[PDB]
Amino acid sequence: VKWPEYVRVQRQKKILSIRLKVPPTIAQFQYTLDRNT
Amino acid sequence: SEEEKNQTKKEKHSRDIDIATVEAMTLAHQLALGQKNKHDLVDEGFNRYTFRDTENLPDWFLEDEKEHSKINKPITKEAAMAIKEKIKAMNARPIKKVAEAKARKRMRAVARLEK
Amino acid sequence: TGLLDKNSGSSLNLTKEELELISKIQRNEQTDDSINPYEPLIDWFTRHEEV
Amino acid sequence: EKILQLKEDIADLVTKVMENTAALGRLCKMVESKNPNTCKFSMLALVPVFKSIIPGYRIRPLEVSKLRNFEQALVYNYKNYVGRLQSLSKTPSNAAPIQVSLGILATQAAKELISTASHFNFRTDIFTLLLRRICKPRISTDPTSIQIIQTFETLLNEDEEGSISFEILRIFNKILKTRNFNIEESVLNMLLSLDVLHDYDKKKDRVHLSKKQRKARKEMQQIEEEMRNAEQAVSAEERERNQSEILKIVFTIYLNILKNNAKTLIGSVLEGLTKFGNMANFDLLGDFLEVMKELISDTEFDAEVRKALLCIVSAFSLISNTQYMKLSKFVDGLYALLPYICLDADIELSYRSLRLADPLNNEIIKPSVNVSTKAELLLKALDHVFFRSKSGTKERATAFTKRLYMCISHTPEKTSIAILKFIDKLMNRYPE
RNA sequence: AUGGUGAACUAUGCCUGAAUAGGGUGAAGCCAGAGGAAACUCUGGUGGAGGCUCGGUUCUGACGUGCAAAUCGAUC
Repeated sequence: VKWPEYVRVQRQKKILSIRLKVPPTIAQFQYTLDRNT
Repeated sequence: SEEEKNQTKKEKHSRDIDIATVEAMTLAHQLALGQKNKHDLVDEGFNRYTFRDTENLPDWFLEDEKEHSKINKPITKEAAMAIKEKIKAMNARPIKKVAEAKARKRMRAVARLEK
Repeated sequence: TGLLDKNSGSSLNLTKEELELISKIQRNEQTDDSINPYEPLIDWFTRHEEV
Repeated sequence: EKILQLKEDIADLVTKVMENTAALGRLCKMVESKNPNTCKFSMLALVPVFKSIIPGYRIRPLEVSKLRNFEQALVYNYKNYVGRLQSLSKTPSNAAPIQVSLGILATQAAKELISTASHFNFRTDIFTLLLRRICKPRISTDPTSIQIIQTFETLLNEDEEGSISFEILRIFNKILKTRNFNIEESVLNMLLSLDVLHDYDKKKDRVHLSKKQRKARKEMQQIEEEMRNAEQAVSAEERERNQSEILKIVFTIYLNILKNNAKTLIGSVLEGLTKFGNMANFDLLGDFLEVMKELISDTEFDAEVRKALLCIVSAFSLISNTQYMKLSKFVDGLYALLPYICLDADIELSYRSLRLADPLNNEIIKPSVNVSTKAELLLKALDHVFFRSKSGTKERATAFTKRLYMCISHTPEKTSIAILKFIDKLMNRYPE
């Protein structure tokens, strides 16, 4: 498959959001309030 | 046959150890002649680029970081000398290529009497 | 190292530790060990609530 | 007579594969353990199979015709094939005669493979399996050794670009660095065989093609033109890289032997340092000669007579080999040695001590530093003074004669004949 | 010196066209005949091929007391 430039960029940014070690003032987000609450 | 596999652990180590660049050569001089000791370089080691993971990350990202993660430290001519003396291999200047070099310059000295 | 030592006319070599330290500058690889790159954020200021 | 049935089963499997992927895997399932006849009758039968069926393009870099299951079949089975050969030839001298015979036939299978294989990336395993067999302090019970030396010699003769030779001598360097240079001199003769280093130089009958097929033919010819010129440039750079790193390997091998000072090896060391000299950095010529002067001066503090004769003959052969481009202590080396040469009883000795094979083309290849006994070393030193490497010196002509006549009193018969034949040539040169 | 205008002045081309003729000798091949046990050769033909033909640096040499009163050997 061949994707566009921006599609590849946001998919690359998605996997970059996971695979890097992140500072604890960030990732204090995504540890977020559950569905019921 | 254990040393046959244990010495190679040092032989491959001393390839990731040996100096290749002018930028690494200067810092090796700055150690060798007493300008900077271990303690001084450990200070300088904390860059704009420290505290970065490298093993978990995909290659298409690191191959764009490593190209652009080079701090332009000052060099010397003294270091460039030795790094040119380090890279020069055996067959770089044989008898053949010396005789051929004179065979070039004789042809040039002839071509300036052709006019 | 290509230069001549001051103590003796013999060629000035480098120790294994120094050569390791030069490489660890050039690939950035954490020079001062016995430290964590990823310390927990010890909230030295938010511990005490404001009145 | 279960052997006959097994012979015919394996024969049927051979006729299957030669003319199919499960059959080869089954043939590797044959050789595991405990059954020596299946471990030897099939292992030597798989050799012509691999000789016919190996594609030389470096297989394993990861439609109707699959060519992927077939190649995972060949490669995966070849791993356990050579891995089995590893377990076979690792057996020491204190083993069962069945296991030892399995080792001899395994190295026979491997040396047969190498002549056709060593193309694809499962070569280093076979190279270790033959060099570890050669590099042993005791060889008098292996008939394969002479032949394996011969195969390595041929390998370093056809190798033009230097990829094969570099991949051999890296492994060879590892073995010579673990064991403190206990080598058998024939292995330095296979070091001599390296041809990487030296230079020494219709209209009617046409099958009809379509317009699209002819245009495809033009394009394919242009691609192949690019492949010719690019591979010429690549191999011309590869030859330079391989010369540059092999000469580093070859010389450090040589000079570390010149640390240990084995009594037999020095002759073959200086075979190399004179052949594969003059292709070094040309700053090393003064350094090589100063090493030769050093190795003379070591003998001047007192076997060693052989060493000093070698230093003289080698130095003059070095400068006489400088074909492309445009000596006191060596002539004076002879002028000092001539008492010590004639005072020894070991002037005539055939010198076939630990060397097994006389390497390649000994009729054409003139071993210009270690030709024969020591009589031809005196002959070739004097020939390399008064006929090669000028040093005319009518004074030294009179001096060398007057020392030879105080050497006729201390000579065997053949040596004195040859010396007087050289004095005949000195009457030809210097009529005084 | 700064900025412009041009360029076969000379080497190597590439594409697409035009032109690459004629006179003489007579290559390979083939046919007929004669010597040759056999190879092969010769005599006579044919055949139409030939770059067929015609309109000065160096050896760090040999002799810096010569093979040389116009040098050898060779490289390119």
